[PDB]
Amino acid sequence: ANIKSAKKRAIQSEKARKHNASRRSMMRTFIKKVYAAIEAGDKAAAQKAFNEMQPIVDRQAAKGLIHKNKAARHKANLTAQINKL
Amino acid sequence: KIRTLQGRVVSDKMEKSIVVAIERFVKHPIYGKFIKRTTKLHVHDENNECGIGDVVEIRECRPLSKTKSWTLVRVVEKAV
Amino acid sequence: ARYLGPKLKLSRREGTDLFLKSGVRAIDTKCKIEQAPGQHGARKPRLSDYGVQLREKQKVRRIYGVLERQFRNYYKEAARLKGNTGENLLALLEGRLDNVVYRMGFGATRAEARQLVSHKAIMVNGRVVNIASYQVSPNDVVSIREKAKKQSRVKAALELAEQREKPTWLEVDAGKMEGTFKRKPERSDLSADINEHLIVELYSK
Amino acid sequence: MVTIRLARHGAKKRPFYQVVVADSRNARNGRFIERVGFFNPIASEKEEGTRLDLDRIAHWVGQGATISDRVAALIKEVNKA
RNA sequence: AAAUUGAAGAGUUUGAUCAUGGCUCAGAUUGAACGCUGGCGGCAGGCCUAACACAUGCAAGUCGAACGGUAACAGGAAGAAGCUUGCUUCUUUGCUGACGAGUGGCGGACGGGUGAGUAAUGUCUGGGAAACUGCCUGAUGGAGGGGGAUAACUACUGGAAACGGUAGCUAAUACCGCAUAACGUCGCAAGACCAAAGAGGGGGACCUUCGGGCCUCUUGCCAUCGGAUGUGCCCAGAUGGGAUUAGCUAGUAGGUGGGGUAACGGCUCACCUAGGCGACGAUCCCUAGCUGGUCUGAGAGGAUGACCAGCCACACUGGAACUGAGACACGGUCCAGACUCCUACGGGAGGCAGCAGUGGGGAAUAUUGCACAAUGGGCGCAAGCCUGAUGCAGCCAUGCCGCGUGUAUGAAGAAGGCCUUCGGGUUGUAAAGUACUUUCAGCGGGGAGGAAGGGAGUAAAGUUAAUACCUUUGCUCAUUGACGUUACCCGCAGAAGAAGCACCGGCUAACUCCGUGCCAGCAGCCGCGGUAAUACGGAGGGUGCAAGCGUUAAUCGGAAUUACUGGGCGUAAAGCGCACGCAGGCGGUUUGUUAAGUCAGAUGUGAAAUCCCCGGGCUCAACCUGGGAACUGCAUCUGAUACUGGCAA
Ligand SMILES: [Mg+2]
Ligand SMILES: [Mg+2]
Ligand SMILES: [Mg+2]
Ligand SMILES: [Mg+2]
Ligand SMILES: [Mg+2]
Ligand SMILES: [Mg+2]
Ligand SMILES: [Mg+2]
Ligand SMILES: [Mg+2]
Ligand SMILES: [Mg+2]
Ligand SMILES: [Mg+2]
Ligand SMILES: [Mg+2]
Ligand SMILES: [Mg+2]
Ligand SMILES: [Mg+2]
Ligand SMILES: [Mg+2]
Ligand SMILES: [Mg+2]
Ligand SMILES: [Mg+2]
Ligand SMILES: [Mg+2]
Ligand SMILES: [Mg+2]
Ligand SMILES: [Mg+2]
Ligand SMILES: [Mg+2]
Ligand SMILES: [Mg+2]
Ligand SMILES: [Mg+2]
Ligand SMILES: [Mg+2]
Ligand SMILES: [Mg+2]
Ligand SMILES: [Mg+2]
Ligand SMILES: [Mg+2]
Ligand SMILES: [Mg+2]
Ligand SMILES: [Mg+2]
Ligand SMILES: [Mg+2]
Ligand SMILES: [Mg+2]
Ligand SMILES: [Mg+2]
Ligand SMILES: [Mg+2]
Ligand SMILES: [Mg+2]
Ligand SMILES: [Mg+2]
Ligand SMILES: [Mg+2]
Ligand SMILES: [Mg+2]
Ligand SMILES: [Mg+2]
Ligand SMILES: [Mg+2]
Ligand SMILES: [Mg+2]
Ligand SMILES: [Mg+2]
Ligand SMILES: [Mg+2]
Ligand SMILES: [Mg+2]
Ligand SMILES: [Mg+2]
Ligand SMILES: [Mg+2]
Ligand SMILES: [Mg+2]
Ligand SMILES: [Mg+2]
Ligand SMILES: [Mg+2]
Ligand SMILES: [Mg+2]
Repeated sequence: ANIKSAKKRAIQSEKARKHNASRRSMMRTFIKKVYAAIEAGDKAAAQKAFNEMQPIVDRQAAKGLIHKNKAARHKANLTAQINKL
Repeated sequence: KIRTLQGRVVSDKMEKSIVVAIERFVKHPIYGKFIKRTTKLHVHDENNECGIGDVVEIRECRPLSKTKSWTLVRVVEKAV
Repeated sequence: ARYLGPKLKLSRREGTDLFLKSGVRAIDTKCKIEQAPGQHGARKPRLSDYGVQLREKQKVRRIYGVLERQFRNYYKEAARLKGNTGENLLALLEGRLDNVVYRMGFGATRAEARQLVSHKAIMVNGRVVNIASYQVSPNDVVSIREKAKKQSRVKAALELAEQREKPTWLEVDAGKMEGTFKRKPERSDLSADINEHLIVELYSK
Repeated sequence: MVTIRLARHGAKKRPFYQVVVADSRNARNGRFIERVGFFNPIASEKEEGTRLDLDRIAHWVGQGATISDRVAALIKEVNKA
């Protein structure tokens, strides 16, 4: 790093990396909850996990960590898998 | 008024798909002679309504697989 | 560049007069025009088709003062222009500023006209020209400048021009030291001793 | 930003600008979309130094193409006639 | 109207001739190199080899109109000032102009360089759908109320350094909830859910806790639908050589169902089919960035892709990922390896295939120059800052173009040299002499243009309660050029400071003499030289070019000597030893129909630049530039049906 702008962006891309990783893990936790409740055979716990997960995913998409096209795919796939029970 | 191509069918062993041996009449750039440079493709065959040695008409659609980019619209001259 | 060597030598080599001198005296009275220069003169050279084409091209080059690099460009321009390539080359050569000055009579020799143009004693349409190869356009006016309008050489040039034949395509007013280029010269208005067909065949070899 | 600017050409000490519409990312004398008029700052009299296409420039200014200071000055000058 | 107008051969096989056939040459070019010489100017060009290794200086910074803060500086309200009774001290004081450092927004993925790799994941042409898109712009709306902490800072402390660690406080357009939910997401629907940030300027009192409330203007923020631009993906054709590379492929071809990307897709996974490519060249090997274009060639063609422009790949080597709208990122971050550097020996730093510049390689390619004064780019409301992009300067005859190194007279045909038959001739109007001119270079002086804008004001309109602030329109004022001692113009004196190279037997234009003797030597081919050499070396003379002239390397032409245009196979080289025959190539005659090839028109595109035509401007030209033609092509549509082909009789 020979530029002060590069030195500053080096830690700007690390603090942001930590925050984005934390938020991504938080969202993937609820995604895993929904996916684990789907195959168990229940239709109420999976639906409750879907309602717990959807606002978080929508908020992350609005903030820009993920894309609304990915959020829609996740929601549609989870709803399609739930509706088959 | 949709761009389509017509050609024979060579293979139907693949599941829900066929191949088309498109034939044309191309003039040689140097010697000025007309030749027949064929072109092979992979065409989606939903319902398997085709056969070997049959004439088919195809249409360019979204890529269904790695080698698929065309789909058929009808079948004509179902010769056996 | 320019040729600074003898001129009667080139005239003898070409076998005819090339009008590189003032013309006060004759050619025989100044040199031996019938004898080629060098120890091996006094015998008529026996040349081939390539030799005669080269001599025909060199005669024009030495008459007009042009070199090979500037004459090949003129030939290319003549070939590019529509019509007779040989006539267009002659018209372009006659359109040179020094040639126009020589024809009008403001210079006794074409070399003198070139020197005047270089030394900036000639203006075209009120604007001075410092190039001896300026291409003259129809309806142009070439006049002598006031700083050099009182030259004994510049008046003896007119005194010799009046003795010489007058150009039809030009006009001149000796009192005002001015001339007008009316039209582009034609083939009939030039000399008949130049076979221009020997230059096209030489350059297309 | 898609912009309208002046790409420079010609010999040294005798420049000649062409008013072209191009992306600001691209280079000056590099890539462009449309060429609209020219400009010769050293042009003499009885010789046009501006042949801008006002209709075409407006077609891009209505889509979002911004105008540089020199382009705006040339537009004002050509409108002052 | 014009956009083209375009074709040379010669020498050598043989006692001699014809034919076939091989070799060489005259020609045009280069990012060229070497020898000799060397006046100037203008526009262009300048590591083709070691993608070899780099010392040194710059190349990406900006914003106080985002927020805490004043480490420097100047302007201070106040007071501690030596007192001179105003001031050349100096604590304190961020209140002011501004600002080191830091948080934060933006920019870093553009601009610039290289062509190692890639023969196809690349490039060109023409079609598309299954996608995204900051800054730009149009429309519809919203923009409510809260919080916990981190820097900078303080104290301590580790380490040689680089670089950190601990305890504590504070700010926002940083962060997170949270409030609402639409033409947004999900789904058949019902219904569920996701957003914000404020900042600056000026004012009348209704208010003020005296900071500001409240009004207006500007700017800024969030959601959606759009537009333009840019980016990603797919198909068809075209884009090198080798068959002494004939068999390749098991995530391989496809399908079903999950997962995944902004998006389709074996992109990935689990299972099921045994398929898929290939003689129209799969696979493998070697070389190579591609195109617009350039050279040659009249033309089809051949060679090539330097400088200008577009596309792709890369940044010491091999891989990786994050932030980010947009990189798997030249001057961003990890890790491994080689090469250097610092070291207190525990440990750390670096990547010129950026602009100059160093060493080495090679035949060889330049100055650690000035400037942001223009056009752009980044930041900023703007002023303004940075910019080795760019505009310019320096070197090089490397290429193109232009000018000059004087013009006229001047026979006693001066002198001298050379030749000679000894009469003479050549150098030779050439020199000298005589009158004149002074372009270029030098001296002096004058002097455009590249400059449009910006700032300070003023008047009007818009604007609002508002003659306030702000935008626009005009007008006035002092200005903003590295080039630059500019281009350009006028006087000074004086021909003064300015011509060389190659060749002279034929091809090919240009001959005599002297030294030599198959010795020295020339050479592109025929060849020359063995005592009169126009061929070796020198002199005189002559020829061709010209500040260039010769030599060498490469391409094309001539080479109709790879012949599609444009050739041959009885005897020069060329008919398989002969038959059958698959694929393939071609195909008798009539009608009807389809209209694929073909033929006509139209539309879109075929970037710009380049070639050409008609013009225009640098004192002409080179050079630049306006318009047009052209880019022979491709896709679609409208038709024609004579021929080939598809179908029927
Ligand atoms: Mg580091
Ligand atoms: Mg020259
Ligand atoms: Mg013989
Ligand atoms: Mg021959
Ligand atoms: Mg360095
Ligand atoms: Mg600061
Ligand atoms: Mg290249
Ligand atoms: Mg925010
Ligand atoms: Mg909410
Ligand atoms: Mg809020
Ligand atoms: Mg599998
Ligand atoms: Mg799926
Ligand atoms: Mg799938
Ligand atoms: Mg390569
Ligand atoms: Mg030919
Ligand atoms: Mg090529
Ligand atoms: Mg390197
Ligand atoms: Mg790497
Ligand atoms: Mg991201
Ligand atoms: Mg890359
Ligand atoms: Mg970078
Ligand atoms: Mg990198
Ligand atoms: Mg670097
Ligand atoms: Mg360099
Ligand atoms: Mg060196
Ligand atoms: Mg060396
Ligand atoms: Mg600038
Ligand atoms: Mg700097
Ligand atoms: Mg004598
Ligand atoms: Mg001068
Ligand atoms: Mg000026
Ligand atoms: Mg001869
Ligand atoms: Mg010789
Ligand atoms: Mg002898
Ligand atoms: Mg000799
Ligand atoms: Mg001599
Ligand atoms: Mg040929
Ligand atoms: Mg033959
Ligand atoms: Mg024989
Ligand atoms: Mg034979
Ligand atoms: Mg036989
Ligand atoms: Mg027939
Ligand atoms: Mg047809
Ligand atoms: Mg047509
Ligand atoms: Mg002109
Ligand atoms: Mg074009
Ligand atoms: Mg028929
Ligand atoms: Mg047939």
